Amino acid sequence: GSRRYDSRTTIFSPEGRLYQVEYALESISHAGTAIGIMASDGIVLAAERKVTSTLLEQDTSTEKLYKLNDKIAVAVAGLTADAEILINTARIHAQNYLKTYNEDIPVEILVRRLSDIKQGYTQHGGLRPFGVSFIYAGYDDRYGYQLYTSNPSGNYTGWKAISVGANTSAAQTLLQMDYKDDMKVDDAIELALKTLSKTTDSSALTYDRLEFATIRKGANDGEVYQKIFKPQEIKDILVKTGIT
Amino acid sequence: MDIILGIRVQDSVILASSKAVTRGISVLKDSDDKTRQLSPHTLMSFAGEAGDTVQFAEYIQANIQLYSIREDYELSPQAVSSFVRQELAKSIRSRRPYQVNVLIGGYDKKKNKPELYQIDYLGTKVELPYGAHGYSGFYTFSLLDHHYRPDMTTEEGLDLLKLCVQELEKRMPMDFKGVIVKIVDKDGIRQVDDFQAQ
Amino acid sequence: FRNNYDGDTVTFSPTGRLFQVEYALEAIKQGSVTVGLRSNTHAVLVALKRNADELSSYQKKIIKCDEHMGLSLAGLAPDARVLSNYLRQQCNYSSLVFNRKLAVERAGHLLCDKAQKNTQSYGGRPYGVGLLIIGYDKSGAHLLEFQPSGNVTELYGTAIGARSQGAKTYLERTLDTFIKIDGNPDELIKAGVEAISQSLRDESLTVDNLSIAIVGKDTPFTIYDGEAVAKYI
Amino acid sequence: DRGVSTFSPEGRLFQVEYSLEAIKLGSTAIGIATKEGVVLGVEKRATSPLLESDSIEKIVEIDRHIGCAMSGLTADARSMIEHARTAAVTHNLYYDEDINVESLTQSVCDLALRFGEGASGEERLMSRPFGVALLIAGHDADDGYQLFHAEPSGTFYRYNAKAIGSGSEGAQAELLNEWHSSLTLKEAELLVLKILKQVMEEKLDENNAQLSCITKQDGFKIYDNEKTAELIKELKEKEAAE
Amino acid sequence: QFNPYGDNGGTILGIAGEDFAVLAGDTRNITDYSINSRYEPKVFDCGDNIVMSANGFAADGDALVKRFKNSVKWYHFDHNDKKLSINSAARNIQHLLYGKRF
Amino acid sequence: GTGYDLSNSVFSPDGRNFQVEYAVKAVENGTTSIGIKCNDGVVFAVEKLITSKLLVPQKNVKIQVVDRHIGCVYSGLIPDGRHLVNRGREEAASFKKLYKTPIPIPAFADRLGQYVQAHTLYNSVRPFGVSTIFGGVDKNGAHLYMLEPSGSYWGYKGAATGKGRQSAKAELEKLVDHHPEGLSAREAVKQAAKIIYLAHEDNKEKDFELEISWCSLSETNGLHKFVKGDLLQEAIDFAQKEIN
Amino acid sequence: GYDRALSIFSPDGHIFQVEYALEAVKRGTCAVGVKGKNCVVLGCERRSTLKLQDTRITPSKVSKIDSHVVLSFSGLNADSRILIEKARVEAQSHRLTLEDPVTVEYLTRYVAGVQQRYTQSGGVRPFGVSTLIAGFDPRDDEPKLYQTEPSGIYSSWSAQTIGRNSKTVREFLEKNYDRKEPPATVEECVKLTVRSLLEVVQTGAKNIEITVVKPDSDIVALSSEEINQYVTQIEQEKQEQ
Amino acid sequence: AGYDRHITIFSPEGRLYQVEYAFKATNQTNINSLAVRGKDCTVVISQKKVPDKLLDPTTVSYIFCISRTIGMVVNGPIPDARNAALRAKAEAAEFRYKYGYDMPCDVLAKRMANLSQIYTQRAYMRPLGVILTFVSVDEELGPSIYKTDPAGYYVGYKATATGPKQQEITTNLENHFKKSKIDHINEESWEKVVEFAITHMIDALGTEFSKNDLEVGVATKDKFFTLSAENIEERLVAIAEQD
Amino acid sequence: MTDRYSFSLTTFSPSGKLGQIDYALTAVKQGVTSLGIKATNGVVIATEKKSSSPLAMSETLSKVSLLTPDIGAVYSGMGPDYRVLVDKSRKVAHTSYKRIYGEYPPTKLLVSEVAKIMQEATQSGGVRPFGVSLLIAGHDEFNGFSLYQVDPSGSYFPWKATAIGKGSVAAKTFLEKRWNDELELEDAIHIALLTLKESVEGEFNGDTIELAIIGDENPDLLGYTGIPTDKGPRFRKLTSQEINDRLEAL
Repeated sequence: GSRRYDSRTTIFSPEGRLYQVEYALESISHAGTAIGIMASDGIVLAAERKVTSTLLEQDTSTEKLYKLNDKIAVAVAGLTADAEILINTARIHAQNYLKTYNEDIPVEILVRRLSDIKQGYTQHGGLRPFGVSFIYAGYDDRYGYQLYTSNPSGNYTGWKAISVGANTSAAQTLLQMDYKDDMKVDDAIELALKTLSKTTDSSALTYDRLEFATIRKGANDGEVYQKIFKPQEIKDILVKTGIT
Repeated sequence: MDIILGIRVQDSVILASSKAVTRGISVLKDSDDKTRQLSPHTLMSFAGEAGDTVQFAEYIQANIQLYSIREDYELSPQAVSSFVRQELAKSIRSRRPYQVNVLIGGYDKKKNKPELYQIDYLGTKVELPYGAHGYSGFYTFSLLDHHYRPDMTTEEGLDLLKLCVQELEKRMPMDFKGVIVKIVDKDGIRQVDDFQAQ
Repeated sequence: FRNNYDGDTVTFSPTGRLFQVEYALEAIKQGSVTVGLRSNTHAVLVALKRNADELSSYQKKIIKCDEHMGLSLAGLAPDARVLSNYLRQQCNYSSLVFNRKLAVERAGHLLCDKAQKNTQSYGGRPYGVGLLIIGYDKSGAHLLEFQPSGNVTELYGTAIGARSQGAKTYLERTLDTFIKIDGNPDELIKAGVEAISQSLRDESLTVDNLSIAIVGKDTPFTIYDGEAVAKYI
Repeated sequence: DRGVSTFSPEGRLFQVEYSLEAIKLGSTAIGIATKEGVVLGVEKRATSPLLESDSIEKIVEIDRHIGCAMSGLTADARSMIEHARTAAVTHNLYYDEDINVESLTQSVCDLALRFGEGASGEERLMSRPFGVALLIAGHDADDGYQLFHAEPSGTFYRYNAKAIGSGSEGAQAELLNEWHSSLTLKEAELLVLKILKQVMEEKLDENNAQLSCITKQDGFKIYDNEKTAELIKELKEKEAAE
Repeated sequence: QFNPYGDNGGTILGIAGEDFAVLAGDTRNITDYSINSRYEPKVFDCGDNIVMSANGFAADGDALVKRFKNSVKWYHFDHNDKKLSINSAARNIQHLLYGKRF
Repeated sequence: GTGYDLSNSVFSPDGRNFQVEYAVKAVENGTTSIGIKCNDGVVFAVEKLITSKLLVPQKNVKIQVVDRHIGCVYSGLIPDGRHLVNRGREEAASFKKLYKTPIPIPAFADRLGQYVQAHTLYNSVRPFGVSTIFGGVDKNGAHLYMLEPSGSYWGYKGAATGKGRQSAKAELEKLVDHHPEGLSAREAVKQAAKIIYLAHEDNKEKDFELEISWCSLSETNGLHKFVKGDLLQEAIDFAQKEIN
Repeated sequence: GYDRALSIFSPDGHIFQVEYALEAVKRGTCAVGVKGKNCVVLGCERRSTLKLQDTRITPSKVSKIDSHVVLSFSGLNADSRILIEKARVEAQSHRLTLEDPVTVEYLTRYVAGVQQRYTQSGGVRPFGVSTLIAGFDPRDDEPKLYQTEPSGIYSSWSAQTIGRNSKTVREFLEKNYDRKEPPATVEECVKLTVRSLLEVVQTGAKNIEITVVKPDSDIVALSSEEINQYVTQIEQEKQEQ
Repeated sequence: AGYDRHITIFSPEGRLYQVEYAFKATNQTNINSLAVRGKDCTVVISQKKVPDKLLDPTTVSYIFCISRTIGMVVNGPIPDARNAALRAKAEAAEFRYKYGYDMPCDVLAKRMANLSQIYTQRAYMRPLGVILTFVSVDEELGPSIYKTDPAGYYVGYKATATGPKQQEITTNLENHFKKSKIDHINEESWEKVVEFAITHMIDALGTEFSKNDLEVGVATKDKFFTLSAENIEERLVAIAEQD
Repeated sequence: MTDRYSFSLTTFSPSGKLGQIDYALTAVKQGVTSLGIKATNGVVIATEKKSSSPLAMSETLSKVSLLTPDIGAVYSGMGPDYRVLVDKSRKVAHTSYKRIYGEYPPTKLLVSEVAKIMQEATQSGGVRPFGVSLLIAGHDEFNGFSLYQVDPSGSYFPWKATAIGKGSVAAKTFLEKRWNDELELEDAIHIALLTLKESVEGEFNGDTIELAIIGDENPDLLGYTGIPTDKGPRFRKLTSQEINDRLEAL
């Protein structure tokens, strides 16, 4: 029969581990770094563009920061292609919730469904897991600003500051060294840029190799706003934080 | 039909519902409660076809309780009413539709306001100060159109109700065996066990 | 060698063999002996029922499929159930639809084809039981030997199971004698019991150890056990 | 690897065999039949002192005249019990009569070989065989009191006395000598209680052991701790008696 | 339109004695004003000393008897030739019938 | 590498299908059977080994009929052969049902061919362990065919397969050369009984029973029928005589 | 589609995939439950491999199946969600069809069944989770504590622990809990639980979370303080000697 | 890991061995074939080797009539040859039924090619050990030759050859066209084009043929037919009276 | 029968790689070179028609295909895989867009669709990834012109210019030098022909080079008149002749 070529992507190791999940994480470890820092008045998402060129069109590019809702966004680390299949089902789940309840989907609810989908490939189907880890940055009126992270295993947790992808150990330590609860958005923005700047495997941290997004509640309005920075925007903020 | 009335005053919603259950020639019961609590601050009255009526209400109940447990949070009335309108709008175009009309009354602990929703078996939903299903509306809407004020107190509202129940016993053909009243407010849902002479 | 070609039934060995099927056949040889023989008027089955402890019972070896047909088994008892049960339906279908008794020759063809299906598709497993079917139809008495491979054969007599060769030889020898035991069941049954005791060794056939089945001209396939088989031991 | 429904060169089904091994590692279970009823006994076997020993159910009721004891992977027995119970109640709904003990047994055995990844015989969906054996005991108007041994192989035998589980091989030997067609229910009760004491790693008491029986008059009943504790005492005494 | 049902007349009678019972029926089969047969048995011996008769629409009557007898056959196969009690037969027939309640 | 003979649809480096070849082993090892295409029909003959005196004579019949005008005989795994015939029977019924006309031997051939060829396409099935000789009379003549476990088949004047496969092929070729003008059905029957007796020398260890059937326009009315009684004894003698 | 038999027998009669499922449990954080005389308490530890978490939002370890029953676990987190959800739905369904909330014993037996099922169903691996289910039956005051594991086995305990170093904390409880006289107070029952966890938590005020369940849907989860206090008082018990 | 040679998945070099081994099976018949385009007809030549004397020569063939206008010649084992042929005939009939006009030779090729590409990507489907040469006189394209392989590749040709000695036949024609400077055989009648085909076959393979060593197919406007022993015998004589 | 390969044939290795996607990319590397360049008023894509026999007619084959009247594609890798992907691409542009909004999809989205197809061929049961990479170029009213590259992994990214296949490395470098954000379409066509010349061993003429452009609307290529808003396809494949004429000003 076919049993001969079956990798059995869904079994336990003698140590009670899930090979595929493990290996998929190993894959994610070589993915561009992404950090999520949650301040008191907003949230910040920043990621490093893996592999770039003089010819790469950056104004049209987006390989790590995706808008799911109007109040929820995600930073990706892993297989972009895999990420999209999941990103799209999330955008739909978001809309269904709205259509049914006539209210915006609570950040955690969207996160749990997405993580349940991953968990599935982990327990049945003989299919490989999604080589992806997410940092969800959203806001709702039941918990306000929230920062979540989910990985191939289908598990998710909340964070004040967190990073995924490559050099996470280094990034986490640096964050764990300078993060303060009373932080402000711009503070977070700086801590963010600086952390990357120190974990980067590249020479310097230029704007063309970055993606930036913030979820703030512009006082002169009263509504939370998502802003995914444009190349010229990242370039400015880059000079200001003193990285020129 | 049965008597299903609903009135939203200043800080609460009042639901009146006939206690009679007649089957053909005989009135089988005079103490029937045509209502289900969906959550600590959301009550739903219903009237319609013999089986559909309860099966739908309980089904809707089970789902809202499940959402509460799963989210450890209580869905706003508005949201609960949207879930219900959806369920009926599905039912209307299904194989054997639910013939049930409902009134949904709840207190939004976040907005700190009472809300009343009227939804029919077609999935028609509308928000109102006061509403009713069946023929009841026919004699009570003009009463309320006349004597209703948004800032009325629960007491004032309970009187306006007694006024309606009176007109209904006077002009309506059927003996509906009185009504069961319930109040929904910031503190929850309680029944006015003394209206049979209030 | 053999290790690389016996993982399932959908694989042929380089010499054109189907081991899984062959291992199945093995289950039969490991099974308790049973004998079958017929004349022109009757067909008989004789089986040696085996037991677990001395506190246990002697597992049944003979199953009736209809008023004119039945079989004895050697091997996986559960499979005999599945197969005899399938044969019962087929006997039943013939009655209900055509108001016709299923011919033994046809029952055999049906069995063969059912078995075969389980030796050419992935996922299946051959049956691990051997059957001796006797029956009286429009063309007289009949005896069939069914093997898990799918091969069903019509004989005058035969035996299957552990030490079966003893009885088979005795029959192969007594042929011209028993094939003529017409109008006398008790005699065909004795030639039956004798042939089977030719495969004994461990013990001697007792009353709650021996089992006889007989079908024929005016004899609806009936089974005999215990006290009933007394007059033959 | 090698199909779950593969045949060994000796003519056996690997999965079924391995299944029997897991059974040997199971708790002890003994059954004795007498013209006065059938007695079933099991070793609770608590993996800790904090474990409430009576939440350990290894003897269940199929019907009022049928009960069974289980040995081996017991979570597996759950669906077998449900099936057995349904089969018993169902037979009654359709024939307005009690299900014969053998047929109830035969019914359970029919689920046994229903396993594989595509076995060409029907729609046998169940990845592996059951890892538990059963002792079925009851009474019916056709063959009175009966004890049955049902295995993951799909076959079953009838016994006058039978023990399955970790101490079986020896305990069965005991029964071979002890049993006799004239035993009384009480005798069988003490005998079961005695054999459990011998094979048990623990000191037999009314908390890591449990009895029960089936009588035509009161049907299947499971002895509560007190009733058992006493029988245990009455056993120690007659033993020291010589 | 196609009418799946018909009427073949006939009448049956059953009386129970102290140690016996009788089940009788005429042997006429009709269709409207025509006689299909002056002799077409309607009462059958299903075995285990059980006599039966399903009267009304002959096609349905035979289908039922046939199905019941087939039930008695398997009852034997299943419960080692145990005799099917008259009351058990009764309960079984109730299921045969109600099985086609619609 | 190696192991190209463990799965049924795999091509070895030289482009073969070992499982199919092994299937042939099962065939060559079987009883010998032949077909002779005469001037207005075809004759089928087969060797039936008497494994013991216990086998009832004239019973375990091998030759099979498809519909009313087609005859089949095969060597190898018997159960496999019946399975093939059963499929031909439905295959034929299906054809007649829609086209009214009984199925032409040529068309029937390809029906069997496509079926068998199909069992060499997937590793979830095993190839047929039988080579089949079949044929009959149709709208335009008589046809003889032979189908190989690989799915291959061609039209023959004479055909043989099994243990005595070479003795026969030799004898058949002799007939072809000594009858450029054709052989009659009557003659093909006797000439067939001989070929079996001669091909039985590669199995001379066990005794055997002969079986012949024919489909002749002038002898059977284009219908398939077994040669029994007298005509059979006659051919039996004609062989017994020339065997000495 | 996919139906490969993943949980099968090996020569020694073991289902390795189920055993490996248990190993995943041994690795998960620790969880404990002790029943008092009028309540049941569940305590769980929180990993520290990383700390910069937002405990507000981060999913907690003790879940409510219904208003009178809770469930904590040890093993893979993702896998727990599937089990919790299934049991939550069964809770509502049972009310609807029987007009009466599930008993703790029942809700437990259901969860165990799901697990057992995943051990002999083709195409799926067993759940890398073991659970503790506690609460009070409807209109009953006697506390209930149950435990389930991948194999599908379950039973009730006076106190029990699962997870890493559960071997330790179990020993602690085995020689600190008397069935004769159970922690007659909600207070001393919460204490015996923190004490038992401290045996392995190694100073972790923010690493320990408690939840007390009382008869008639009275469930509440203590905050760091209420817990921290218990820790403080316990450390003095040691020093005062 | 080493099973990237048993099913159709990638090997480290980015190759699909099973596809390659399938190609290997195409030469199994040890028969060569070639096709050339006339001015308004297409001809296909193929060797025919009936060794056994018990065979009925009339039943042996690797040339198929897919439709009234499309003919196909197969280089490979016969069971895969017939599977491919049947599928093509069905695809032909269905196409007519659905679109109201006869399927064009190139299209049928593209369809069979895509069908092969699938066995290349799906693991449970093995490729077919055959190369398919389709020919006709398309109502829009004219004389056409389209060939497909187990890889799912296909293209049109001025002429083409397939088989063990494929390369000899190819270079031969290659030269003829390098010479003539035109993409076809400037001949009006098909008999002369059949003769040219047979001739160059002989020159390239360096062999003489009898009337039973060949198999010829011709595609003309609104019809594709195959020649009989005699039709060839007559064609063979013609080239003989030129040498 | 019945596809019993319901499991992934592409799984994760202990190192974290996805073998088949890797090997698939290797196959892309081996393939013939093909490139793309975005100008200010058009885009151009080209490759080499590497005839596989002088007897084969390279015209009866397109390496540069039309997806919609404003989107063209080209590849590097396995021809048959590209072929079926073009068909699937043309279909999905209809079934999932034109049939809903009554207008052809915009480059990014159609590209997004193709990517999804490939991604699934990376995780679905019993299949291997696609052994090709595509350079898709097109234009839509709200996005202007664009050029995307889609890999077997299912990933894709926008480019000002780029190349793939055999001499991609060399070609890329050469392009990075010549490209600027002020190129007119003709300039890019010229640059294209230049870049291509390096990767071409043998002949280099309009019969061995296949090139197409996404430029202005060709009303002359519409086929009908009388509908103001319908201005004609922007995608136009160049003719053998058109190529040579430029090869002279090379």
